[PDB]
Amino acid sequence: TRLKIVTIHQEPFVYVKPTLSDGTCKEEFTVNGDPVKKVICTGPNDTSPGSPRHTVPQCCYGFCIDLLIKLARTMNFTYEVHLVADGKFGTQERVNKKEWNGMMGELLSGQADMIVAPLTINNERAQYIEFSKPFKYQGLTILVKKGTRITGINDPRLRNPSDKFIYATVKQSSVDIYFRRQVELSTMYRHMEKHNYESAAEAIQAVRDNKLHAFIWDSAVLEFEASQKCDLVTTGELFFRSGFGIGMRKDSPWKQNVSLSILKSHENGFMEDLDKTWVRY
Amino acid sequence: NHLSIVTLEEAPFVIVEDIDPETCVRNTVPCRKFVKINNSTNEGMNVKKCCKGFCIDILKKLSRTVKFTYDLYLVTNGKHGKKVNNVWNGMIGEVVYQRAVMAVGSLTINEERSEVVDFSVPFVETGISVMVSRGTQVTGLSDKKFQRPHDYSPPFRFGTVPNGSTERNIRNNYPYMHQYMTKFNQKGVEDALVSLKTGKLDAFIYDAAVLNYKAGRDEGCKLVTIGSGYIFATTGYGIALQKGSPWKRQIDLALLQFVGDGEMEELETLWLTGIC
Ligand SMILES: CCN(Cc1cc(=O)n2c3c(sc2n1)CCC3)c1ccc(F)cc1
Ligand SMILES: N[C@@H](CCC(=O)O)C(=O)O
Repeated sequence: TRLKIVTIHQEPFVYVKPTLSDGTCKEEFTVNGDPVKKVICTGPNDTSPGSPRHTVPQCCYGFCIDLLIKLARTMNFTYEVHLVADGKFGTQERVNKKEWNGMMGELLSGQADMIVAPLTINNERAQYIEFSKPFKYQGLTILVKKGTRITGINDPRLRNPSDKFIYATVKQSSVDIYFRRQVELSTMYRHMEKHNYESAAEAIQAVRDNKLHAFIWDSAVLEFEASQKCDLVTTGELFFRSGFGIGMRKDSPWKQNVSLSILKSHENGFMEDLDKTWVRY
Repeated sequence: NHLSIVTLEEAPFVIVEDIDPETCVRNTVPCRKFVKINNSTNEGMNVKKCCKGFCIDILKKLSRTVKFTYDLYLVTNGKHGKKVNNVWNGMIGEVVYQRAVMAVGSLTINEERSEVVDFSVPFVETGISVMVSRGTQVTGLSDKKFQRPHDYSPPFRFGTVPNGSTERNIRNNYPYMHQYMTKFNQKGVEDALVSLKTGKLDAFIYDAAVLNYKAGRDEGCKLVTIGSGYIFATTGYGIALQKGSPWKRQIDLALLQFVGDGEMEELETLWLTGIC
């Protein structure tokens, strides 16, 4: 009964770093002087799409790793962490047959028993998996280079686009799902499907490099990025609100106790402390 | 698929009105309330009333999408839900003891209630907020004025409305603050707001969604929530269903669909916006 946990690289929720030469993780401390809890997470090294993937042990830490450690202690389970083989969160695509990719596919195929990541709760995924009660409430916003003038989601450069102002999201993500479903955003969706990125880090870098004019993504990630990279800014408020949850198969025997532990952590200040440690500052 | 549903009045989530001169019209739905004939009898009458509000519009949308009809009634044994001598009263109790298939209203999701009922996904964010007169200097629930109140001359005067999720959280987390506060218990939100406005109270600690609505509608924008609407012990309002309910799957998916297609945002604009 050793749980296979799947995660994804996504600062500040999941930091991914190489192990030291001896295969251990570098000893680090917060501003509070408390040791940083780290876990060994196996995963492929960064490679282009359609290439062989070579799996190696890596170091994982962050909000979601601290949360996993607390759940494992409370519910008394052991685990092994791995990074999603295709590097994606997960969407359902047509192959008559339909298949889930990313962490969604891994959980549904039994490659993982639990998704512990900044995984958006939405109708499309809830039809197939069980989400816990949310551990974080946030939404969608837009990241731009300081000096770029966007009013927000209703900016004409977004609603009536051209090849002059390039905006995108991350492929096979909840944002991709949102824009594909909402017919009112179809003009935006068609522009984005031409420029979508393989990962949030690549998209953030492209904004810095002036290769991407606007990146549409999770506010919990974009506000953290803007607070560290002062050449980047978020534009406006949230145009949509969504929460993150733990993902499990519908027949999981841990489902009720995962949600009770999450509720206990919201009520006793534990989740607020994690938020202050990782997501704020 | 004709379901017994329980609610509780708490504006703007659930608003109760007298029936017309003799059915429910406009954006209202029929809701009944058991009213005693006197105090020397168990005899009473179900009084036909009309219900409206943010949670009622959600119920109307769920009834249509999930395909059920309902008999809506107002809880008379307590309010939201409190475990007294290990027995649940209020909306939670109605669901636990199978008098209602579900409870709809300004019902806070918390750990102890989740052990006895299943909750839907949250449809509104809530938790604990602190209401004060504009300018009052408090850092949050951790402020020394709240944690160690007798360290101040005169001590800070603050209270909540007892027996709900807020008092339960305060009792669990801050034992001293809790025993101190009880002398400042408010009968309801309306009494608490009058006590604040007239300087008989320094702070009112209550449900975040209600406080943020009240601060947004305050005459003269005098009463505000600390930390620009900061929410402590974040949770949400959820529909309470019986453990193992066959309705939970469809209710959860419909709620997520309403959020996703903008229907939920339309209801927030209709019921929860304020000038402040
Ligand atoms: C993370 C804190 N949170 C607030 C929250 C979270 C959340 O996804 N949503 C959503 C709503 S309203 C809401 N409120 C509309 C769209 C999704 C919470 C935590 C524990 C709960 F049992 C319930 C809620
Ligand atoms: N919404 C709360 C009632 C108000 C409160 O105690 O803050 C509950 O369900 O108990």
